[PDB]
Amino acid sequence: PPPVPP
Amino acid sequence: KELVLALYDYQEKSPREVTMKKGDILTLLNSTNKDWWKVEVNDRQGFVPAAYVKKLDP
Repeated sequence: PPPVPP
Repeated sequence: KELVLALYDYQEKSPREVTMKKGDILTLLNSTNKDWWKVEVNDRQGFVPAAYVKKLDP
């Protein structure tokens, strides 16, 4: 899975 | 209605975010933010990461 956003 | 597919599970981490499971089909509400897309499932409207969904266009 990708990173979450900030 | 424009639709998006959940590519990965996402757990809500803030008040305006929605939880989805991988495979979920959601209504797209807004895709103007690069990082967060507004979606709709059931009686819920809120945000998920743009990278976790795919637009369902032929």
